[PDB]
Amino acid sequence: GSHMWIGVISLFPEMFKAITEFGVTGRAVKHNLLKVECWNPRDFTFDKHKTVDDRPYGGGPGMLMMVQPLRDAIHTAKAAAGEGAKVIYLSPQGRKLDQGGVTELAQNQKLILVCGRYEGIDERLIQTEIDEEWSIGDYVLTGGELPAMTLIDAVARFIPGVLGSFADGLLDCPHYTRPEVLEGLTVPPVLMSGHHEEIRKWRLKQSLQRTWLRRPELLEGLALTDEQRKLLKEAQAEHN
Amino acid sequence: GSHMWIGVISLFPEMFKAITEFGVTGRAVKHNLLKVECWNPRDFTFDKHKTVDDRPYGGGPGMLMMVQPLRDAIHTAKAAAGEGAKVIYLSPQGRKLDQGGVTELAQNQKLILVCGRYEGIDERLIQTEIDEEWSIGDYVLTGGELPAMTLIDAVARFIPGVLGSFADGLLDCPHYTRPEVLEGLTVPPVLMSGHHEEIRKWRLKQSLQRTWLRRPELLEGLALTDEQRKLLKEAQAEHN
Ligand SMILES: Nc1nonc1C(=O)N[C@H]1C[C@@H]1c1ccc(S(N)(=O)=O)cc1
Ligand SMILES: Nc1nonc1C(=O)N[C@H]1C[C@@H]1c1ccc(S(N)(=O)=O)cc1
Repeated sequence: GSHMWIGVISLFPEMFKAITEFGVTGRAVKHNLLKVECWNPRDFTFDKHKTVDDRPYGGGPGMLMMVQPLRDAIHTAKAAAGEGAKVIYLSPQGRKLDQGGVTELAQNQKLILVCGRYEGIDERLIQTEIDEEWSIGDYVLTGGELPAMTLIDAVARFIPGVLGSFADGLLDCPHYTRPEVLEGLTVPPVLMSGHHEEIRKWRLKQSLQRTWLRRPELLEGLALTDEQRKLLKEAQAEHN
Repeated sequence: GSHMWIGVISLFPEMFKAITEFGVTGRAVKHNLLKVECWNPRDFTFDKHKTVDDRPYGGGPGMLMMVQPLRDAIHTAKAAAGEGAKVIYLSPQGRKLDQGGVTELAQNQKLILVCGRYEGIDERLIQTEIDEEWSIGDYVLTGGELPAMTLIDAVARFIPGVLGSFADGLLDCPHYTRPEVLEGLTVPPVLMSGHHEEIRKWRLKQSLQRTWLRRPELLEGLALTDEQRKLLKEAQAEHN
């Protein structure tokens, strides 16, 4: 099929075993649908102690990524990638990732992901080496690895053959499995009823309600259908 | 010091080696500041094939987590945790994580994190076993593991002794390290000037500008100081 190549720059490549050896993503790798290839800046040093950090000009308490080893790793990856590979830097200054963002990134046959450690990377590397800066969320982590893994996992689902909802813009509906009663709680009868049309409508109505209650801002980005407006109005009225 | 305990429920506990064997978080574990303990629902099965998924009532193309193995793993973890441990389910329906959210979660000496696979878990388990539902972002992943790892990494930074900015509400300023020129790009002179006061003000002004340009909504949640209003107005005017 149409595979995907992901180059990764990281001081901790082994972290990426978490997505390449396990589950859906581990299957995608075994089936050559997804390929993840790592370069460690530490391999690109020349001093005895393999120094990969550097002090920031203007002072400040933290450290940055040494420019030369990082720059050399990026260039190597760009070369092994060949043409067309987009270079993504994960950081809290980047564009905020959401599923629309994932769909766009997914359209790239080749990606290179730069995972920063310490307090960041030199701003000049961002201008010259980085095409897009992205954030997986407004929280602060110890490094760009986990966001890179999150990105990889998210886009991998778009690769044909990888998988075996939410696209309506709404939160998911409540799901139920065995047993029929649990701690004296029972499955909603309509799910047993066998009526696929009653069931579809009930699930949709739940999603509308749950989105309304939990994430009302998600509802303003939406141009609801006749049916959805109906079912939401019913659910809003019944919350009284 | 004041350590942290994190119980984890996952079909893929080995994924968590990515945070427990590496970097800052790997150090926190080695120094008993952070403890991560995993229970696999697969260990709680009794059938020959260690079945951990189950069909959803009302039909639908996907699978859910079998209730019994998952429920038994949760209960075991709650018991090993003892009193006070809060139980977090990671999912796209949860409350949206941000750093404020991380600061709150961080105040818990004990956490238990439930990582869902397949298309989710039974809604009745959520009502009875789960205290808080959280999302790391509006994107869809193959499982709750990476969000759980993200959460762990984020809160770990609040544990005293773990670490060795952004709290002003603003994006970070541009950072620079060796060399002084790079691809014919030079370090802003003021960072060389040695004037800690000029430097502080220049960095602040950058953050104000970068927040304004990249994340203007972050600026509306802010009650700017006299100084910040000054420097922002200057930066807005100079964007002309
Ligand atoms: N969110 C994210 N999406 O992508 N990366 C994300 C992230 O958190 N990266 C962190 C490693 C970088 C970082 C930057 C600044 C500081 S600080 N304020 O201590 O100087 C600490 C850590
Ligand atoms: N974001 C997140 N924050 O925490 N978990 C997050 C997440 O993405 N979890 C996914 C495993 C669960 C999931 C749910 C529904 C479907 S679906 N729409 O294919 O039925 C697929 C996957």
